[PDB]
Amino acid sequence: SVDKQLAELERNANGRLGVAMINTGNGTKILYRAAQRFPFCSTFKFMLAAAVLDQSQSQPNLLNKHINYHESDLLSYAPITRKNLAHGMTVSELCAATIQYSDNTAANLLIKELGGLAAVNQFARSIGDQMFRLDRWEPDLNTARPNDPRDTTTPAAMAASMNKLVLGDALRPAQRSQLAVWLKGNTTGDATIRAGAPTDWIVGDKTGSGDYGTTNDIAVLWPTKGAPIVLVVYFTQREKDAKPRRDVLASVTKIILSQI
Ligand SMILES: *C(=O)[C@@H]([C@@H]1N=C(C(=O)O)[C@@H](S[C@@H]2CN[C@H](C(=O)N(C)C)C2)[C@@H]1C)[C@@H](C)O
Repeated sequence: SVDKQLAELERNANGRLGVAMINTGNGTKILYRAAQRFPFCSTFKFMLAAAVLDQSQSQPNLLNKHINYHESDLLSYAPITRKNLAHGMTVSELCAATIQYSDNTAANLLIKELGGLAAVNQFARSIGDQMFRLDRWEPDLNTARPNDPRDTTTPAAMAASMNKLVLGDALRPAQRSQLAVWLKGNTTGDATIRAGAPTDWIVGDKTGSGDYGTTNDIAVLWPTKGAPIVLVVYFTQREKDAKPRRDVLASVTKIILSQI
């Protein structure tokens, strides 16, 4: 029983947890509050990177476009764009730094490139994600305030989106392969989904955190045995200044993967 382990974990943690798992092997799913909205935090950047890859399908030079951004574009959390300030970065490098370091300048630059917040939402709509809603730019989208639907999705919608994009036919093969490569090279995810997964598996993920101790992580897991698995874990807590609970996500992963 996942449900009772999950509820116990959630009650002990004093948060709300949302979980969707899809096993693309047999098509089983494990759902917990899967249809409830949660602040997506940096997990949006997954959907952002996918949208950029979608436009690159029309525009063969898009990923190679060199972006000479300036000092003014730099945000508080931007280690990789800060690193490359002098020389600029390609759109492709911007997507990698957004996914793998969650760089906020790289994200905001890619939204500009797509032509605004609404372009990401319209992309989400094009793939059948009806729950995804991006309302603000980085980093204002991480306030994660109680009962604020801004900058939110559902675990189920996000899992279905990751499924279609990484493991499905929503993108052309070069694009979707690039999307999985970016994810596999994520550097921020060691303590969350990765830490609860068998040490011989490969995990591609995008993390997220914000106020109210919001702690999120979305992943494709490549097992040693069968087909890939999509896991989306969202978690949020009572108080604004809650510390993130990366251990809760690793625990969920332990709980979920045991079942399969
Ligand atoms: C989005 O989630 C944020 C950027 N992506 C992050 C991530 O995936 O780790 C963050 S948070 C990082 C870990 N916790 C610290 C923190 O600032 N929070 C607890 C809020 C640093 C990275 C800044 C960003 C847009 O909020």
